Amino acid sequence: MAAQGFLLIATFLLVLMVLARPLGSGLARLINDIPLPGTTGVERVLFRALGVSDREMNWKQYLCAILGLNMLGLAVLFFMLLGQHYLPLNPQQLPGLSWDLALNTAVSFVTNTNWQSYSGETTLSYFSQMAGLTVQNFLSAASGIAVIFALIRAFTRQSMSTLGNAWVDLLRITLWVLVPVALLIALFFIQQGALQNFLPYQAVNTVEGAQQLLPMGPVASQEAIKMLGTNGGGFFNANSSHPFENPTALTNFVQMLAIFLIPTALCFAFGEVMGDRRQGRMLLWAMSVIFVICVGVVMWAEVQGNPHLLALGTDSSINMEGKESRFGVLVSSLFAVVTTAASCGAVIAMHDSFTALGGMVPMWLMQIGEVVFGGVGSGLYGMMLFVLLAVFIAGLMIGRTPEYLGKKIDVREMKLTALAILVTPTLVLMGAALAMMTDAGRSAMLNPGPHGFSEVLYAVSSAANNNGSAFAGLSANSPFWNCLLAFCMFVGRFGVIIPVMAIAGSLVSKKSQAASSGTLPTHGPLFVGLLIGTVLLVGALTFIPALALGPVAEYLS
Amino acid sequence: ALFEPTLVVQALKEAVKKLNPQAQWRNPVMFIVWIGSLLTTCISIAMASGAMPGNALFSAAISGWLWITVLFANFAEALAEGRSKAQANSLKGVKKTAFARKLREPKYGAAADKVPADQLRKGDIVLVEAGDIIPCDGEVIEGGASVDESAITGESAPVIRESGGDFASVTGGTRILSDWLVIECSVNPGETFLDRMIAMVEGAQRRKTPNEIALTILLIALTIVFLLATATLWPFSAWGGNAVSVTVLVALLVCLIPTTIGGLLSAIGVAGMSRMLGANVIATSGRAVEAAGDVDVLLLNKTGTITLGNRQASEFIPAQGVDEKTLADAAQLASLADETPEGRSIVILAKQRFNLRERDVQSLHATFVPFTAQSRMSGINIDNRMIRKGSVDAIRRHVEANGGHFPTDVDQKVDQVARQGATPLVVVEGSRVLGVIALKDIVKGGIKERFAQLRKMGIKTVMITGDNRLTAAAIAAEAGVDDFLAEATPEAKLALIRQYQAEGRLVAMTGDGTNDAPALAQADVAVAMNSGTQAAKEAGNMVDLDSNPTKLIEVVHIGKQMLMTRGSLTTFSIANDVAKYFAIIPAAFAATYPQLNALNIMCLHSPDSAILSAVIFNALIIVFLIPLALKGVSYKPLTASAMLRRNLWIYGLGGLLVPFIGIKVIDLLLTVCGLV
Amino acid sequence: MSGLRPALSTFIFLLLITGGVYPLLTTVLGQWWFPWQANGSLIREGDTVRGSALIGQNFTGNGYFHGRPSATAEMPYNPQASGGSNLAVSNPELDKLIAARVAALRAANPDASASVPVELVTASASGLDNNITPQAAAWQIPRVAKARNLSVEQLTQLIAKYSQQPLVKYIGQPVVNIVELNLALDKLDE
Amino acid sequence: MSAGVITGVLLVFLLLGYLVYALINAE
Ligand SMILES: CCCCCCCCCCCCCCCCCC(=O)OC[C@H](COP(=O)([O-])OCC(O)COP(=O)([O-])OC[C@@H](COC(=O)CCCCCCCCCCCCCCCCC)OC(=O)CCCCCCCCCCCCCCCCC)OC(=O)CCCCCCCCCCCCCCCCC
Ligand SMILES: CCCCCCCCCCCCCCCCCC(=O)OC[C@H](COP(=O)([O-])OCC(O)COP(=O)([O-])OC[C@@H](COC(=O)CCCCCCCCCCCCCCCCC)OC(=O)CCCCCCCCCCCCCCCCC)OC(=O)CCCCCCCCCCCCCCCCC
Ligand SMILES: [K+]
Ligand SMILES: [K+]
Ligand SMILES: [K+]
Ligand SMILES: [K+]
Ligand SMILES: [K+]
Ligand SMILES: [K+]
Ligand SMILES: [K+]
Repeated sequence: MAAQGFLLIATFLLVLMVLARPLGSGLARLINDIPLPGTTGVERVLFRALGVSDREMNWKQYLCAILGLNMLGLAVLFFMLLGQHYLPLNPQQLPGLSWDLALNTAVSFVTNTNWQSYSGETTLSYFSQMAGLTVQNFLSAASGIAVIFALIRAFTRQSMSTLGNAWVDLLRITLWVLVPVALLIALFFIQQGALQNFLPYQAVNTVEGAQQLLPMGPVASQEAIKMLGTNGGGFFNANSSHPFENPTALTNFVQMLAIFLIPTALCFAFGEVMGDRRQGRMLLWAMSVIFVICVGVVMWAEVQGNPHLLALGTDSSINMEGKESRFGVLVSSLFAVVTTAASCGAVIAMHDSFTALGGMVPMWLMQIGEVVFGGVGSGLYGMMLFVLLAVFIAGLMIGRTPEYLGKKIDVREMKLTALAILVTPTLVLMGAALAMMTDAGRSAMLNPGPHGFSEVLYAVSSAANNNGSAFAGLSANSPFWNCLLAFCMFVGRFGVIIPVMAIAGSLVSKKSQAASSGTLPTHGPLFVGLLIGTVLLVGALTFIPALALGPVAEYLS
Repeated sequence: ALFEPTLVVQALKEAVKKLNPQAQWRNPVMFIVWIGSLLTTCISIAMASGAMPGNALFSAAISGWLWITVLFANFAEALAEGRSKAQANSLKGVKKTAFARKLREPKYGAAADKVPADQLRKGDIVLVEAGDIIPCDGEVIEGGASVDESAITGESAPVIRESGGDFASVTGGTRILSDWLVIECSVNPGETFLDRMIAMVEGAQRRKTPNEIALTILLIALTIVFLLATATLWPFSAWGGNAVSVTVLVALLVCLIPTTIGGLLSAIGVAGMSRMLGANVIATSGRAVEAAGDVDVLLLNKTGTITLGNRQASEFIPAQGVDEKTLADAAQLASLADETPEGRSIVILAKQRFNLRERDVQSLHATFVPFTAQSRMSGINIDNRMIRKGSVDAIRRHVEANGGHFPTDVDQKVDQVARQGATPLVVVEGSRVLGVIALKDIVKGGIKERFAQLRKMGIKTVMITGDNRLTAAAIAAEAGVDDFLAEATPEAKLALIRQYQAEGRLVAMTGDGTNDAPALAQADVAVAMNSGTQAAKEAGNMVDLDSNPTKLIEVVHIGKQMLMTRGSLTTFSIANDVAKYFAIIPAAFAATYPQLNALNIMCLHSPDSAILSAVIFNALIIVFLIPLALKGVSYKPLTASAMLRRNLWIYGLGGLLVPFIGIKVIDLLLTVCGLV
Repeated sequence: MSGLRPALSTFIFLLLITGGVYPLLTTVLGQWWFPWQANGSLIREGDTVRGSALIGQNFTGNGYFHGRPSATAEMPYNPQASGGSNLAVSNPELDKLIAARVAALRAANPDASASVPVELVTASASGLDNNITPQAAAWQIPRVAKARNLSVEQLTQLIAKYSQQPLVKYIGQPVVNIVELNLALDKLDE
Repeated sequence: MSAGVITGVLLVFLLLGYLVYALINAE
């Protein structure tokens, strides 16, 4: 099935590039101050109504706007989830959440991590998941795209100190990139089998006569933005394994394309805005090579699967435990790699029930920092930090001062790049230590041996790296786990947005420089290989001792 | 040149141990290694005192080798510092004499005294005669003889100091041996380039370059993530089984931390400054050299910078009815009495072209006529008709007065000389004009090869002249520059500098006179020469002792060499750590996780031997890379996308592969020595 | 700076347009275009719900096509608590569970081969799954045929009729619909 | 009562604070 897996990867990347080139052109148009075609008349009256105009503000006010929007959203979502009992749309009369769970999921849904330690069948009402959870899945994604818009505008702007308008950026993104594609994705999900309704929980008298309660609800409208905005976190407990939430392999392929749609379109938009598309194709090659070897290694590991299955008496060795039957081993491996490299966080196969080698590579992909098609604009700047590191070390290689797209790199961006790089490994390596010293975190295991530590490391790394995908065996509903993961998500989001914005504010002041026929070619196979080597080396020099006691020890056991 | 001598290496090895207590924390990487050394020493002491159990000999060996790692880093730094101080003390104090010649009258009828040069200050005339030391720097307003600047510059050939106009510059620490001269004190001794150089080398602490600061920030980030990856591994293994010992953790931490470049950044910087000092260039800061290692444009003059001489004969053009041999013979007759360098060039070119060597001077029956500028013409009375050579207008006036007219062929070849960019000199035999000799300004300095070297490097060698565009382009084609400039006014020079600076690139120039002192001030790389004026030297950025216009090539070479050295050592120390993972990770956890025992692909003897071999290799790689850090990497002028290939294929592949060999060989030696 | 009125206006407008408009418009379009699929794809006869076509229920009878084993919280195939077994590949509890499942299947299928398919012994990702591969559903034809007096050929056209292959052969797996197959099988037997 | 980790965590935080202060400063 190696040929089938390779052909699936090839057609996925081909359809992704085809569907991401025109969205890349549209996102480049949105990065520039020009509006989209055919929408200026509603644009001017909407901004007149909202009072958001004539504000070409710097990095300080742009970051303050983004942070204020996210804090306001955090407060609204937290109070809605804490007081969801009095709010309408209660078919099951589900009570209000506790303080720890409510704060954990509030920070989770406003920091674009979407970690879910609860069950959506029996924990949240319809109005919660329809009016707070969907709006924060929109707003965190729009905040990420707004921050990467600010960074790309800083790279393309010459000497002024003004990045743009955060409110205008958020409004255009949410109203003409997220929503009009979210309708198409949600309507396709309805057309293929997902549900969208507000009925009470339908009771089933099955063939055997045992009673069965079916959880209905607005599933596909949440699911569309949950996939498109690289959000993750399902309406149900099974994020994307649930047949009411991802019914068909066609819907799964559309889900994968939606997960990688906006990072690839943002790389294309970066190439179009900077003037030459080779500087975007460089980034796309750098992410795509790592993605291809990661999905190949995972696919091989899951095809090899459980070695005890033939000894127990089965016929095939493929690890189909914790994987659906509608999706193959190859499709589950590809979705795991996609949702874990992009920091989406929704699973069609339970990651905890994986082979050790096949579960290391998703975990390692989160370890390196979500740079392989990561985030929704929140992985483009994560890769851009490694790009600045690579151009610094290559400038030191050639003997010139460091440079990237004409602009110079000195200690002001170097301090901020170093801080933004080391925010997330710091959080991972202190959270995985604090959880493994406290008894309340050490008692949340489900598997013995090194796999329990692997579960803790996976959980804290998905929290700190804004992924949300879980080794689901970790019973993380404790107050200690809720508070620790909320702190990890909060700091690992807003301690990377702040130094990236300070990098943008520093870079927007200094003037670009021509090629001068002696500078390092940033576009090319040499720089693609150097950037890939930098990413893999930095991600596998601070985490090989951490991974050796988990998945590597489990695989060599 | 110093090939690491035993006279100084031990004298700095004694000063190495002074850098241990509080000279470490300015270097964060080496301070973390020092703190780990002290922590493991305390653990070994309490572990051999019975408070803590285990193999205290292994912890003591780890502590000793960590201390030797710190001593090796301080040894590289002290070796660079000692070599720089040796160069500084070799340049300084060739002769210190307090002989003043204190006086008031510049003429040779003045008195003398024995005032120290520290008191003789602020523009005092100093009359020095032959065989006496020149006290301080200044200019020679009267005199002109052969000075001996060998003890300061480093040359061997004698140099002729020309008083007034061109070589109005003298230094402190030189000898005059031909005639008596007068010296102005000018700037104070103590504020000269030599005293500034010894001030920043010896004594005062040198400042870090912004590139060194950025590399230090990167190394701090790497040691932070390595500290967080190496600590918070005791809680990872406490659940897994028995907890890993703290000594193995600190050994793994020091192995992971970029010690190779962290202990050698200062050595690289001081070695670069010493290579400046050994290339007869004085730079007051390393930032100047590292900014010179970035410039793309060169701005150099042509009055003495390229064309080392006046307009001299290069070609002969006969037009009609006059053979070149007879023309050269008549020109040699006319220019027999002409001691000017243009006359000597005419003589040597005519003898080169027609073997005109032997002349019967006694049978000439002529009267020698010297060059007189009042009639601006010269010649000889060889025949009844008189032959004279000078400016074309005076020649035409003299011919018209004698009774002859201007010829058409002579006029058109003078016009061709004028458009080709040469000074037209005409030979006239009586009433008949023979020919006109083209005298272009001659380079004769061997700068075409260096400009080809610069084009291989990729530097825009902009050349500036003061004459018309046709002459400038004609000499620019032969010199080999890509850009030529004409009609040099200082406003136009500074406008060109501002045009190049505002476009984005960094500029570099080599001005010597005081006229372009504002250009040297608003020039990033101002390579002032030793023969240049004191005001230009004190207003510029760097001082060139050898007074060579091609020294900026060596300056850019060394400035690129130091950045290349620190970047290559950075990637060596970063790619170096995969072998410490493959040597320590299967060895640190062999008694707690026997499943991951199969990770030591080098197949080492024991976990203790593997950890000890990794620590010993980390200690020894510093010593083994001291010579490369001191000498710099091999500079080759290559493509910006090919020198990266060469540097990666050497140093990154070395970081992957060399430590495998090093750890395996050191473990083999430890096995055959019976230690493990 | 002082931009609370832009901040509150933008946040409130985006909250409206993505909470009370986008889910409402999506619900209106779904319930007006594809109402059966937007209403959970339920199966109704005689004003009674026999389960949706996607969820699947626990079938324990000796004359039914058994699906993949469940790992839900309280009872197997419980939609109120989704999520399968998060047991690692190196879990002795997982090995004991697989041994018990394969022993029960080999005891319950005497005519079938001893090479039990991996789907019928391993749990699902969601804890509930209405689908098995036809290569695994063909393993249970002799048992069902002996239990309900049917024929292997007729059961083969039944499985082929209720098999839903994907649009592209390699983007998923060929699967059957266990609930629909069991209801049609009971209607055929009745 | 928790010696061997109560000083190790403090020393690790002290070294981390010193190193991040060195990254912030331009000593
Ligand atoms: C057990 C071990 C097994 C190991 C197996 C390993 C196998 C690895 C195979 C690797 C294959 C090589 C890479 C694929 C071809 C590269 C395509 C390309 O360069 O597009 C540039 C393309 C044009 O570049 P250009 O030539 O410079 O032209 C400049 C013009 O101005 C720009 O003009 P333009 O951009 O508008 O172009 C117009 C367009 C025409 O206009 C159109 O609208 C048509 C549609 C355009 C689609 C664009 C898709 C671009 C990406 C296609 C990649 C598909 C395969 C990816 C997966 C392969 C690996 C699994 O023309 C095209 O460029 C389309 C080219 C069609 C690609 C053909 C498919 C590749 C063959 C592989 C499948 C078949 C193999 C079977 C046999 C294999 C042997 C066993 O630019 C883009 O379209 C943007 C894409 C930028 C991202 C590149 C994506 C890279 C993905 C590959 C990752 C795999 C690497 C990892 C391998 C292992 C490490 C080494
Ligand atoms: C530690 C190990 C150190 C290794 C050091 C390696 C140093 C030597 C490298 C080997 C070169 C040998 C000497 C040169 C011979 C000439 C070779 C040549 O033709 O140029 C190729 C290239 C030179 O290109 P260049 O210098 O940029 O300029 C020349 C032109 O640009 C080139 O021509 P062009 O670009 O104008 O047009 C060619 C064009 C079409 O023109 C042609 O038809 C002629 C060329 C035919 C090529 C094959 C036709 C297919 C073309 C479609 C593009 C697909 C390319 C292949 C993709 C896979 C297919 C299976 O095909 C293209 O490639 C254009 C596509 C645009 C870029 C796409 C990026 C390709 C993906 C590369 C992935 C690399 C992953 C490496 C694995 C990770 C290892 C870390 O040399 C290489 O092979 C480099 C690739 C390997 C890089 C590894 C080095 C990094 C590892 C160090 C990591 C440590 C970092 C430590 C950091 C620590 C933290 C601070
Ligand atoms: K996420
Ligand atoms: K999730
Ligand atoms: K990151
Ligand atoms: K992130
Ligand atoms: K990292
Ligand atoms: K770093
Ligand atoms: K090292």
